[PDB]
Amino acid sequence: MNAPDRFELFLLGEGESKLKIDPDTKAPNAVVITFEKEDHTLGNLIRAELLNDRKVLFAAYKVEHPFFARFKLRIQTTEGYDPKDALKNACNSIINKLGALKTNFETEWNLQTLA
Amino acid sequence: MSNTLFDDIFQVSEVDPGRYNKVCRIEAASTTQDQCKLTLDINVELFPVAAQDSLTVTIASSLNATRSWRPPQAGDRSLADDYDYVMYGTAYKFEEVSKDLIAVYYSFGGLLMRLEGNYRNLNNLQENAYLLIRR
Amino acid sequence: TNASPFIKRDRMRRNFLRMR
Amino acid sequence: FIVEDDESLGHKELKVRKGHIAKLMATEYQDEYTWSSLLNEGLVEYIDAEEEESILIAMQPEDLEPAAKRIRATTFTHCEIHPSMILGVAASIIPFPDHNQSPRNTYQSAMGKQAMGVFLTNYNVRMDTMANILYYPQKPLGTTRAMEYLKFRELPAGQNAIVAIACYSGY
Amino acid sequence: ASRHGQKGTIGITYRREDMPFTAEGIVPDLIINPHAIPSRMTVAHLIECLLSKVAALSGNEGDASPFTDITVEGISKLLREHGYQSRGFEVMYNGHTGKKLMAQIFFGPTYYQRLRHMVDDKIHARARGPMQVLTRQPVEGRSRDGG
Amino acid sequence: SLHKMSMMAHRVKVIPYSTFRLNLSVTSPYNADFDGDEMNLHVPQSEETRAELSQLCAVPLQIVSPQSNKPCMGIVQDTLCGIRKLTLRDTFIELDQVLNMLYWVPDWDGVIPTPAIIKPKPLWSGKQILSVAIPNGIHLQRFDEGTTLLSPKDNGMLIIDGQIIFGVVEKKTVGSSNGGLIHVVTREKGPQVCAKLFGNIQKVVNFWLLHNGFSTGIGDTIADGPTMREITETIAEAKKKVLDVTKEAQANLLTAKHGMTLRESFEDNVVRFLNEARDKAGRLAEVNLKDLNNVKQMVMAGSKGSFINIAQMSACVGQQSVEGKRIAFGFVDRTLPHFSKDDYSPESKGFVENSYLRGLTPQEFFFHAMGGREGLIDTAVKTAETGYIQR
Amino acid sequence: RGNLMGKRVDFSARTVISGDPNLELDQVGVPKSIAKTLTYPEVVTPYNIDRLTQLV
Amino acid sequence: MIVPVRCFSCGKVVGDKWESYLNLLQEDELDEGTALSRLGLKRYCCRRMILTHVDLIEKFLRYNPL
Amino acid sequence: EGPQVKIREASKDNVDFILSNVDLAMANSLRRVMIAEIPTLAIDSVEVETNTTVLADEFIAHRLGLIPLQSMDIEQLEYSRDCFCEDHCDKCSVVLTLQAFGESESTTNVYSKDLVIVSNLMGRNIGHPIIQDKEGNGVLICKLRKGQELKLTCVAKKGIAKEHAKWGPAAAIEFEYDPWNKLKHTDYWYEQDSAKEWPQSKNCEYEDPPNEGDPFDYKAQADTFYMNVESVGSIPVDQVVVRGIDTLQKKVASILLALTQM
Amino acid sequence: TLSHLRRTNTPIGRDGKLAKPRQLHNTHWGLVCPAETPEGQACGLVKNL
Amino acid sequence: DESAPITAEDSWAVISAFFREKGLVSQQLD
Ligand SMILES: [Zn+2]
Ligand SMILES: [Zn+2]
Repeated sequence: MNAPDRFELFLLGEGESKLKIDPDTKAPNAVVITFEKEDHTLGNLIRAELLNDRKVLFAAYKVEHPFFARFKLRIQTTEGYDPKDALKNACNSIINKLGALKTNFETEWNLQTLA
Repeated sequence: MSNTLFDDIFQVSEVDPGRYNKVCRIEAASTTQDQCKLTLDINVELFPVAAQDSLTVTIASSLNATRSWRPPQAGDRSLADDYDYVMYGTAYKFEEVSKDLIAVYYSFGGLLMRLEGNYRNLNNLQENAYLLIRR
Repeated sequence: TNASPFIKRDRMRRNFLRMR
Repeated sequence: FIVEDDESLGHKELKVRKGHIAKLMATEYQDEYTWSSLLNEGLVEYIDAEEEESILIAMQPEDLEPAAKRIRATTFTHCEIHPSMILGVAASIIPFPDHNQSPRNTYQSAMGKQAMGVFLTNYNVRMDTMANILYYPQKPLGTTRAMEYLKFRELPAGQNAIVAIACYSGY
Repeated sequence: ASRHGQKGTIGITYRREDMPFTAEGIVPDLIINPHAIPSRMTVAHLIECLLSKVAALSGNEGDASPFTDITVEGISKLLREHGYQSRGFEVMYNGHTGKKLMAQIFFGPTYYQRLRHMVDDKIHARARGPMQVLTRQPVEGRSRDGG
Repeated sequence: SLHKMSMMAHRVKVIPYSTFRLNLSVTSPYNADFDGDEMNLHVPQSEETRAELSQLCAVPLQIVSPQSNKPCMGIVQDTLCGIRKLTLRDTFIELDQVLNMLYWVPDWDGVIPTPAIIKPKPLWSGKQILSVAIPNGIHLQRFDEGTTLLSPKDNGMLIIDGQIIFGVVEKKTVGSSNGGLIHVVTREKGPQVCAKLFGNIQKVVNFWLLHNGFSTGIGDTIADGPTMREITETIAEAKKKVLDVTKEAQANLLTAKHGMTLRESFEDNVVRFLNEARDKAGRLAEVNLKDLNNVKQMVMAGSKGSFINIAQMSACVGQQSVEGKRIAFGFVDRTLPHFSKDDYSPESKGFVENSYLRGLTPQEFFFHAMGGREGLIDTAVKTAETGYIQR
Repeated sequence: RGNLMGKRVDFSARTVISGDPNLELDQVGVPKSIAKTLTYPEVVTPYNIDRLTQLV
Repeated sequence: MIVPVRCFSCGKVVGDKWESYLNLLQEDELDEGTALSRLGLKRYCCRRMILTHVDLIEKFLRYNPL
Repeated sequence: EGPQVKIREASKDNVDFILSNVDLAMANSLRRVMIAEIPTLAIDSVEVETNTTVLADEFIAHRLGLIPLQSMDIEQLEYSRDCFCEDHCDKCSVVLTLQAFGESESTTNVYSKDLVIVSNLMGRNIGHPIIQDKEGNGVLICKLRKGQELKLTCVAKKGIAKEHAKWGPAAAIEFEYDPWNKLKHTDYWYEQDSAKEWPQSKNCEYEDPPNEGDPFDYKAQADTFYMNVESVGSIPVDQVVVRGIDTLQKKVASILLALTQM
Repeated sequence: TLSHLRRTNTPIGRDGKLAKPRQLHNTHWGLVCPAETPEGQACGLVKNL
Repeated sequence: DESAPITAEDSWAVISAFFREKGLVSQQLD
């Protein structure tokens, strides 16, 4: 009997990490990352904003199979600049932009509530 | 080092839409050379054309073995890139017609083009090049 | 020309109700 | 329907009339014409499989009755009641059956007997070998007249769903 | 299966957030491949979908009624004045990235029913089970744990 | 199981959600749509049998059918339509999409090819990106009926060194055919690379088809007014020719065609006229039909549909058939009890003039039912006899 | 014809099928239930002793 | 059967609206399409369920169990 | 500051607004978070003490499971999951009870406004089933006549919309950008005219018409989105928008700290 | 259930010919449904009114 | 009028009368 349910759909790695940090062997300074318990709702955002950054050279994510809530992501960039530093810069950009969005939303919501 | 490899001025005779939506067919004659002729496909949305337009063409083997492609690096460039229409491709067939007039066929992704001409029958090209149009 | 795409009954129900 | 020949209105007409059909609707909404009471004065006729070698039928009650949509004799003796009643029980459920291929109709008429829905209403009482009852059985948005008589609107087959005819990459 | 001999099964399932979605947010129940249309020749399925959509919008439940005079042109005019595209097409967005799809697609309500051949009664496997008496072979019977 | 295929070996990837699961390309050798079919598994039990099973009965060394010397595999419906959609001169890809596609190709070496245009903008052509999945050192030519080495209609095919140069990818290139790409790569490079070729092509075209979207519907089937009017008058003049022949026959002067009896000649002439009418109308509808019509897109894209399918859904159904002769007088002197006796006008004897869009008048509906029933019973007898005579 | 030339067997399974464009041709997807029912013996070598020990 | 809870497509609660939609058709003599509009179901994925749901529950209910 | 926001109109139950100076993945991910990831409260497990009605037991369970519940104070308690307790302490769950009787001669309905909170509510606004109409009745559950009985014990838990549609607040969404198709992210199937055969967007007039003849503005990029959020009513709509932005950023910050800790 | 109540059946024998009663006939009009039939070993053998 | 002819829509009344009399299993019962 051993067919998985939806508990494993989003609960983070039980006896396991959140992510793998594995170096590619086909191009200089490339690293693949395996997130799990995530999907497009993450991955597209990270890829798009990381591509918006200029110092990177390649950024693309894929999900393997919709039966599994894991997905990969490949980053290479020019020398000196670490890909992990690129990723953490990207995350900082994301947190700061949508925190601003949140603020802005409560301001306008309170304004629209008349008086 | 990587100079122009053929340059000329072309007067378009007329343009064929090609029954498509973004690419068309353009044929032209050289103003200087009376026998050199051209046909070409243009992604017409980035560079609309019509009849009676003077065009400048440039072959430009490189811009100064190749690496991966790069996002274009906004710094100043000593290259053949002060044009308006720059397009990379590959030669694939050579042809001798009229025992003087060479012809050659360059592909561009799926786009095709053609020259004529008998003066530069050795200076002409080699296996792949860019393509530069201005104006 | 009205081409009749759906159903109706009760208009004719009252139609005979006052035709009677 | 029987069609008399000689009308004082001239040409030709079927004998039954608007007054009779109004009397029928009144009897229905009473909730004393019957089918039999319509028989007993010569308005309809029972016809076996042979008198068709002796009679002549009209499709519509207008088709030859007065002398960009669809492409569509003066001796008619009968006119058929409604051409959709050449069908059978299963095939009376296929919406617009005149608008597809006949073998597809034959498949559908086979498969429909394998469908599931309700089948009776005392199903909470009847012990049975295997029974199949679904949760929220919906009458179909499209429908035809016959399945009103089939009580199908009361006991529907399946549910109706929002579809999309796309190829969304995989499956 | 439909009411037109389009029998089929579920490949996989998705939630809404990666189901495709239209501008009003009507996320569809189910998607079938276009290639089941031409070779099966099943026009009336399409006609039903169109008429069902306009019936639901108007409130007035539709009418199939074989040898009547209802045409798709009349259906189209009625649906257009309800405020949608005259052939039932729809602009619709890739629910992964939110980007527009290029080609507009068909869309609408349609009547299905669920068939009895369910997979839980057809899955069957056996490794070294019971064993017949007259011929000393694996016995028959999916219920009887046969081979 | 009937032929050498349908016992094929596989490797196993265990998956959740109980059902089997297999690639779409291997579907037709098994001859199995997903309408509710069922397969069988057979686990080997020892080293010899595992080895010989893997070295003989595995799929990738059975691409070429020994029975008919062309490959039995290929790519099919969705990816075929998507691959013709992607390989057109009139389409293009930008940077983020091409990065994701390149990462979807699994053996991608890590070099991004330079775009065809740097124009002001970086864009890649579908031919260019699809050339990544094609491995290197492959060559192929088509040269059909256009193809002046400057192919204006973009028909034909050419590949230099794993790179498309020109030509719309089509079933005549990537489906099962004699000079097909699959045939070439299996014969040349090695008959297990082709498995990875299917994997790469299928993955990339499926991703791009996801982000392009493709569909069809009623408006594909509907026609244009003037063309419909021409269809109507074409069928009308065909009816006029038939009526003229009937008058000549009923006036007892006919040529009485040699080798045939008088009524046979009459029947031959009228059936010839009606079928010509149907063909002419169908051609008219097809040559009217727009390039954005999706059933046209599939039908010239290989996979499904047909010229006769387009013709029958839009223009005309055509004359129904019961073994060559048209519908006979089952009732005495007439086909069906709604006409007077002794007719031979085509609507009385069974010409379904109308079309599936407009629906059928009930008599025509009945004759259509006749033809379909004939097909079904013929299938139901031929299957048993052919099974016996195969055994 | 029913016991010698063909017969019942063992080690087999039977379900229904569906497409998948994420399996290459030589692969087949099998439910965990079926792979828990079926089996296959292995002989214990020096090479596989630890893996088989863990798997036991 | 009862009206469903929660339209399958969209998710908006339906089932409060049922007996209201009934008495919109009992005494108010109102056309039903406008009845659903005035009930306030402007998308149509929600609209199909009220317009097509049949009520078998009372036909069940007219037995006399226990 | 960054991504400006403009409110077109608002109500008790739906928000319609404008979002600018943002990228496409940003907006789309907000949409998906907001449709799938919002934590809430819903009834989850149920014990039939006594059923008699016509209506079947797992209908009663399933139709229970879909009644929306008051979830303002949802953040105060924690998952049953993560809870230090076992078997539904007050500090991870809440308990619901239903009572019915075939009292009258007529059929008696059982509305959602009959189930009552039993356990410690600890002063946090949780669990009261929403009454949307103006006639007191909640949503209909079940009908009875003269002899049928229901006695229900119910437990609600946290849950999120990803593993079941019970735990959704979302209920609908809308989304639109470039209503005039200036970005050319589609082209229209047609047979005479794209312009004639398609209805204009309602959001057309918010941007100028495409000025008819100017060349293709290739360098441009999508912005200025058009959202309409419409909650079911288990939680106010401003709360669902703000919580969705909050939980998305919580997710991203979590991945950041995981990376730094690695 | 209704379809099964109105249902007709004929015997033929072992194999039978073609234009013998498997195929649909003109006289069947308006009496027996020209659309339903089971397929396989009974097509044209089992028909419904 | 009462003696006017019948437009084709109306015959469903006749069909209703027929079914209300006979039922469907009438041949079995008869
Ligand atoms: Zn809804
Ligand atoms: Zn607790």
